[PDB]
Amino acid sequence: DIVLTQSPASLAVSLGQRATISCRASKSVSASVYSYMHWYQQKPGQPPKLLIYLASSLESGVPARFSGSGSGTDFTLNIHPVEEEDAATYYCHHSRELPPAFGGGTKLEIKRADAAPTVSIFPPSSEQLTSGGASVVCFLNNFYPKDINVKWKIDGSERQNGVLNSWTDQDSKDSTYSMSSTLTLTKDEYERHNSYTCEATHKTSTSPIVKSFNR
Amino acid sequence: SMTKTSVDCTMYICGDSTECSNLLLQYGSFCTQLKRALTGIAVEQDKNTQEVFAQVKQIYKTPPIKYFGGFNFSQILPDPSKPSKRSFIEDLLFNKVTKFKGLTVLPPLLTDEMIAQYTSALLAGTITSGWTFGAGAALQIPFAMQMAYRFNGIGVTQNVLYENQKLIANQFNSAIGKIQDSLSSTASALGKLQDVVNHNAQALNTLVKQLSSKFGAISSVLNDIFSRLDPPEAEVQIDRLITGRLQSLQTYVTQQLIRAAEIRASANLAATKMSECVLGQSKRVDFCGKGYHLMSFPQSAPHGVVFLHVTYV
Amino acid sequence: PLSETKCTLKSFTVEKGIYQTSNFRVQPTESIVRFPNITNLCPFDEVFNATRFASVYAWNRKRISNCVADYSVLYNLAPFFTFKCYGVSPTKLNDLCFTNVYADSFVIRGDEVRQIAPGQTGNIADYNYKLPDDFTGCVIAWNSNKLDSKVSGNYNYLYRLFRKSNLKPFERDISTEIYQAGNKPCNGVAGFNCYFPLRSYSFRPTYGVGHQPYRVVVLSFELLHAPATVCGPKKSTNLVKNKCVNFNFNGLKGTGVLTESNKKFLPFQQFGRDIADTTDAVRDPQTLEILDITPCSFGGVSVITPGTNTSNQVAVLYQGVNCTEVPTWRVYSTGSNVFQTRAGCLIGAEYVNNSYECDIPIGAGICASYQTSQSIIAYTMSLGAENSVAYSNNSIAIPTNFTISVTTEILPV
Amino acid sequence: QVQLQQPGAELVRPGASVKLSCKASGYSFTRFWMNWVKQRPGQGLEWIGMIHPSDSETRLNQKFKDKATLTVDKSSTTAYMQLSSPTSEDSAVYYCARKDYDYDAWFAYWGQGTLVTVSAAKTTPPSVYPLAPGSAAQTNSMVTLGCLVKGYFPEPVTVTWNSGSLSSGVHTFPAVLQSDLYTLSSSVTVPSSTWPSETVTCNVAHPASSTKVDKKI
Repeated sequence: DIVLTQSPASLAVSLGQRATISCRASKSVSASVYSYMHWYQQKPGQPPKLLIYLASSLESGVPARFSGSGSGTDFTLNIHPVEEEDAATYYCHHSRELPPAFGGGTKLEIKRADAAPTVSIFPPSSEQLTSGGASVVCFLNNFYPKDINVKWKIDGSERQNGVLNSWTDQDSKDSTYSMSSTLTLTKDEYERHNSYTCEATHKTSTSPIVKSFNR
Repeated sequence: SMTKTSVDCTMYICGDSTECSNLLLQYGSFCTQLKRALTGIAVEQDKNTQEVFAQVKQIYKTPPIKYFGGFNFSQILPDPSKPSKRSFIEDLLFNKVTKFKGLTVLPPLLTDEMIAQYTSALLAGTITSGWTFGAGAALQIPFAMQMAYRFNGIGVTQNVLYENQKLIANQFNSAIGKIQDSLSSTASALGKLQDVVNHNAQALNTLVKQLSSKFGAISSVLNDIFSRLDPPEAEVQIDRLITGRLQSLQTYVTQQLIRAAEIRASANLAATKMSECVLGQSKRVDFCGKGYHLMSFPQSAPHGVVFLHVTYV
Repeated sequence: PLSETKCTLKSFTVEKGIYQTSNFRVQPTESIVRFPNITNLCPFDEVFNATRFASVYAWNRKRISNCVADYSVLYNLAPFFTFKCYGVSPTKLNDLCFTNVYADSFVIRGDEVRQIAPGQTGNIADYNYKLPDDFTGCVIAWNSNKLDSKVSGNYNYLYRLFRKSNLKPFERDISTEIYQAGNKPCNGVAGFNCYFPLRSYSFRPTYGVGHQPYRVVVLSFELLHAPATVCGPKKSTNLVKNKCVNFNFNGLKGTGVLTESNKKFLPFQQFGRDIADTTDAVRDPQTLEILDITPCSFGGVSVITPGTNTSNQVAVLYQGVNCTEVPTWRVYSTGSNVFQTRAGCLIGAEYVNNSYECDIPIGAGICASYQTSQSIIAYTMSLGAENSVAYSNNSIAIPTNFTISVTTEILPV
Repeated sequence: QVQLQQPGAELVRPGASVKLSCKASGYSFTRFWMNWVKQRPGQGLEWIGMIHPSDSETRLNQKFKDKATLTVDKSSTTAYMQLSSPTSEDSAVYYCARKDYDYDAWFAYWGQGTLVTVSAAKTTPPSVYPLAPGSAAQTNSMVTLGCLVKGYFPEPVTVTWNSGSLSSGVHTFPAVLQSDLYTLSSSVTVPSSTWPSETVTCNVAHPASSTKVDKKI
């Protein structure tokens, strides 16, 4: 069949500009006047929706900022003006050759100004200490870009053992990122240590943000 | 041989409708005779390939060390380097000779690779084993007295053969090369086999052009008759259209049976020259070629055997 | 397939050989009718329900197109005196498609209504209204004698008896010129050798059934001269692609699949034809979109069996059809006996790598036989034994032992 | 309104067979065709197969031969998909889609989605613990709280804030697989007028084991 390849993998377009994402085909999909290409937008946790059919037309219910063009094996996806709710995966599909194939996908992000993260570290509850465990969990929210580092130092000694990180997708309203870190230790290691220091390394702050508590 | 065909009455006459299939069974055995006649052609086309192409059931091959006595036999022998077994003359012979209605072209039983293996078995006994392999087991005959048998049959003593061995080797090797130079330019010598294709080209294009004709009906499409007329009124117009399509099949099958009587009359003359001229020496005049007969070289073609007649003039 | 061999041959016993049985039947599943969305009704009730009509010399010719109509209230529901049709089935009028209809409103008395048919001869049938042999349509009549008649006679409509030559059909005569029989000039009035061509109707309630007035509207249908307009409210469904189904496209039928179209076509093209002069390609009526038509149900059924005194095992030969995509017998289509030949897929036979002498031929070098807990096997036909003999100048073979062989040849007389 | 319905999550061991359900309504079942769309995260969409439901004839991918078996039910208007011996690479998100055919074939309608996790693990009810800071430095006017959800299987789990009372200022974090268990955390930021007035609790609903855990912060 026809193998579709989209380039690049990720694209960051600021608000007010025009995005161009190409879906390239190995063979010509043009036949019977109207070639064969569809554009699909899929949000995380959501099913995809129908947007552009036969590349010159627009589906009802889809707003007019989503459009496409191109002929032959080179097609363009013209999205303008870019809005903060437009961040999702873009897919392309051909019905021309049997069996049909699906595209590789392209993720679109919105490039805005950088922001400083909010660092808060939570001591574990007494219900976990009844069971014998402890979890020291530090929250880092509201920061751009996604490159960040979380340093765990127990009583002045850095320990990276038992660190679990979870990063999310871009928010619709805030257009920022969030990352949490979980440090799990036993109750016998909880009483022998006191200071738990949650550090954050971001490009906006030269000095790291120190947020800690005392037992 | 000719092209084996088979014609169904169901897809040709009817447009896949329930009204046409119910009125076809009232005519009875009209398509019983036509399917058995085209079956009886296709059995006899495979019997023409058995009596002509394969004279003997034993396959003979050439030795790897080849001393031919001053002759170049490499143009009539097949090429082992090619995946198909083909000689240098038959490469020129193959290139000069070139649906949805239920019309099916039957494939032949005997493939062209298996025809040339009947050809290379008979040319291996003609060069080496001589005239004796068609009767009993094959005898080993050396080349110097092999040509003396062909001269003693026409009344020439052995004094003529042994002194002329430089002169015969110049005349015979130039005579085979004039056959290859004639077939590379003039294509009308193979046009007797091209008329076999062109008689089947107009016959298969006969039944295609009859379906566009109305044959007296108001329309030539069976979906445009029964839907555009009453079911009492459609039984007149459909039964005129099937009877016009039955007469188009009666012109086709009768033409194929008369051409089967012509092509089996030529195959009996082809199998006579494979038996008499190729396998032994014949004294006949203007049968094995013009002049005194020496030998014969068969060469396989599409739908026939190209004969090479070596004569004494 | 043993029982399908006996049904074609019409015999109780089956001998040893390959026999031809039947062909493939692909049953259609769904039905596709594509019709464009028209919200306009046809105004056929303007010419039918009007009080005042025109006469036979000049009628009211109205063109009805680009709408939808209902023929159930005209035909099925029938408060009409006479409905007649000629070239079109009157039952299927709501089904079939035509381009345009020309309604001719005229009133003819009941003695003269027998000349309305194709190829007649009469007073109205020659010099007034002709129906040609290729005319296509229907005749609708209704009894106006309880409304349009008059006691003293109705002089509002007049008709032409006389004309110099035969009038061409679908043409109105408005000419007031007096017919001149002789060489005397008429000067616009009747007289010696002058006849007055346009006379008046006989309509009275006191006469018999021959003088009763009938309102007669004859419809004219045109088939396949243009894409259709009026049609009818049949059905509208979505397309089904890559499946063998029944087609109905703007009244034109067919059976096949829908595939893509790589060829450049005219924008006004309704459909197109192949080398066999049947429809290989069609345009959608609703929007301008083109899908090809490739027909279905191709290929035969061939069986390979020994005699009935040997075994019941029957090998099935498919002809010219690739078996990767796939008669009601599904048991031998399971696989693992499948061998691919040039003629098609051979099922029910185990392919072997040896080379023997066979009995039942198939084709293309592949031949079958019955060999040994025994089953039908297929292989390549042997040419006989291979002998390699060395040849030299110094060797000769002279036979020292003789025998006498007696053969038998049979030639019919 | 034609809407395709699928269950949320299915659990199956490797070597066994799993069956999925796609329910069609609002339109006739034999008039369309059914397509199955496989979504693995980070790879993109993959195409499983396409079946005519009236004839029960299947069209499958070349790589996906003998893994999937497509059958339909015309009486209940519900299409099925049966997988045979899934692997660790076969864990993905499955969709079903109705293809409306006029000229080019688009994808008109979609299902709710089904996440199939292939593993030999057993369903574990979650252990939910609250997260409180315990003190304040009075440098901010709003209060940050959180919950901790650990020791559960299969993912996803439903984590709501006060039975879905606060729809703004919340964050949902993905789960990390450790020792055949999942762990995710969540956060909220509430103003200082709300926090003595209302009590923020951790409402976690596990759909697989049908166990709701209510822990107050």
